[PDB]
Amino acid sequence: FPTEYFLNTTVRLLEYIRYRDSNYTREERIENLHYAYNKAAHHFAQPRQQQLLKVDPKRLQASLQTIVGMVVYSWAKVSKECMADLSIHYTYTLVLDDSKDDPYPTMVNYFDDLQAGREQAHPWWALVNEHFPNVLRHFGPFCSLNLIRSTLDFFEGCWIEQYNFGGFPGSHDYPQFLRRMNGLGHCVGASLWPKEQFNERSLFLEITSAIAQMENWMVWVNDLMSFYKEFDDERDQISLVKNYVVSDEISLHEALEKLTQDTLHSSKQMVAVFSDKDPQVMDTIECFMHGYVTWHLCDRRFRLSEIYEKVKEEKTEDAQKFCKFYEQAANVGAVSPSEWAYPPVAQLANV
Amino acid sequence: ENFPTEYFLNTTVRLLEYIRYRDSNYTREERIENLHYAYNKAAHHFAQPRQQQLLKVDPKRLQASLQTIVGMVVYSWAKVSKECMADLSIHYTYTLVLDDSKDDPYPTMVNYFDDLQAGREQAHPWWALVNEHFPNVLRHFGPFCSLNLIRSTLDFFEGCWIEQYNFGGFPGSHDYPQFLRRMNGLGHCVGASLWPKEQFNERSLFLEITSAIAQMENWMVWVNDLMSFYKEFDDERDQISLVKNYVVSDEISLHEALEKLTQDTLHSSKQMVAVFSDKDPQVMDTIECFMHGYVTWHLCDRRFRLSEIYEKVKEEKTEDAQKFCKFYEQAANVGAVSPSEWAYPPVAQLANV
Ligand SMILES: [Mg+2]
Ligand SMILES: [Mg+2]
Ligand SMILES: [Mg+2]
Repeated sequence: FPTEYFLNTTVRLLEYIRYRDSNYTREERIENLHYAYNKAAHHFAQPRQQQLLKVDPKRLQASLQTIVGMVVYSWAKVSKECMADLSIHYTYTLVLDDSKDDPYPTMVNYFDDLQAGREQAHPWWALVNEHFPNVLRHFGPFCSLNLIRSTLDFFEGCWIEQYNFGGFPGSHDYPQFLRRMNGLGHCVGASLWPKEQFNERSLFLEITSAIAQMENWMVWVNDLMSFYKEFDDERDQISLVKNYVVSDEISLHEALEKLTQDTLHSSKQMVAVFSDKDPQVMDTIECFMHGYVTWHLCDRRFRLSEIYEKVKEEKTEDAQKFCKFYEQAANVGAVSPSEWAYPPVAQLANV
Repeated sequence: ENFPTEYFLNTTVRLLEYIRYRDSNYTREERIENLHYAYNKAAHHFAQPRQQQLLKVDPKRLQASLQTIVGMVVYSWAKVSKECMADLSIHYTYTLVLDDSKDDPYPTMVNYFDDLQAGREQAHPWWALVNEHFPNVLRHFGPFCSLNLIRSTLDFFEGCWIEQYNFGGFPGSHDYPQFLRRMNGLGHCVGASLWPKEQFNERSLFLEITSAIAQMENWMVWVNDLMSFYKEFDDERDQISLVKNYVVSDEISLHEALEKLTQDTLHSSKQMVAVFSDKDPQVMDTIECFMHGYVTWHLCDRRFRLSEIYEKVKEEKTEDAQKFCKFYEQAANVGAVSPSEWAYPPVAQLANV
């Protein structure tokens, strides 16, 4: 693991975007986390959900807490109900995100069943499409369409990843093709605009623009931040950075530099474009960018604490800047699970 | 002002050389037979009373649209069956025709998902016709390729929605142009529709197919953009093409925008050849026939007006000009067919009957 370069790149990003999280007071944070967790926990504990969603209890629990954090930390302006419903949707996607399964058999009659209104054969689709209305009720038709497309894309992306194919050497378009596919970019981007707070028709151009630009910023930031948890992980391996290596036949070092440059430029344009636009829009965008980073630095899923410990000592400016940022984020989002994530889904299921 | 004829010619010849544009075993008689078969089934389809009443399109525009699409399909999907060419011609005609609607989708999309999940007919009449006909297209493909057609068509619908706003992007919104082009490009629909299950094993060639979709998406939309650059140059009605959006969103000159497209198009062409040259022969054949047929369609369909360029430089002693004309003659030689030879009777005649 290029620890030395991981610190280099991460520091460049955090410093360039001027990472800082003022999204909530600690009381507000805990309050939202618990609300979202509580509703989702009861949802996933239902027998039907327990029966069709094939996932290890411990894994479901960890996935739910990771997503509640992501939603609460990054969608700081939407209502508690919206955070909760979104948390359920993104927990379904995270579960699929780490899974190993062959969709082929259950996708043979996908369209015909869809058109006829018959329950989907793939259990994931059966649960996701049944729950979807609870998510879409928060948005106008345009944003809703984006959520639907992006989730369908994501499903295809996880399907492709099952083949552990990083692209044919020379297939330069493959890496980003897959990343957009599995990125859930338009879903995340469009889910930032609840109709309760934003009028889809009045802000059509800014929202469309935000979806287009946020898609890349969002995915790339995760490619960089999650570069650590991914790397020695089997389910991953097939990633933008590693596919850049195989497909464009370049060095991991160059791949990371490529990713970092794109990310910095994406950040740059986010500012240029939205700085002088509707204040409410800029506010939501800012809350997302900052909270999104706080989430990557704190959440267990990305285990960046491991890199903190190993680097906490050595003083190389680059290593010190990382720990500073890591500490700053921890001071805001390092909330203990016992303060909000209870009771466990399992306990509610066996009730 | 003034169309960059030189640069255009150079890029075009380069494009055709990179893709190895050359004669094939696909004859004029075969084309005519396929053209008429696809046109005949599609014409009868669109002439049905239900189609006639729900699809709001001027009859002459529909006639012209169907003819251009049938040509595009018959020429580019050279390896698929007559039925497949016919069914894809209907689908791509539905997509082309949606660009004629200026009606805000908002009202008909408010209950999109609930109706979809419940199996109730969609409120937007276009979805009603398209989703009803889709099985005829999908029956030709496996589940993976099918999913791709479904997604791409859904994206296309959103793409048409966004375009009603005549928005080329905010200055500084560098990621907007390609975001929109991919939305309205039908890249994955095209890419995945090149592999009927009757001719290819989706699972066995998953890697080849997935890679083709990824690479063909960009090659196809960019070649359409490049070849359409001439007809769109002074079209004051067409305001939001990829190139014009590059100008607005990236704040660069039309020339630079054109350069960007050229570089992407040429590079894409090279990598297509490089990647698939050594793979399965049938796969490479389908891919090569698409590229050549797609180019032949652009050179032969008058909507692109490329004849005006050929006519303007057919007597120059320049290398590029000469190479262009030879390619053009190659194209016309096998692709220049009179509509009277296959596109009959008109859809309207079949409709009033
Ligand atoms: Mg993933
Ligand atoms: Mg993942
Ligand atoms: Mg990742």
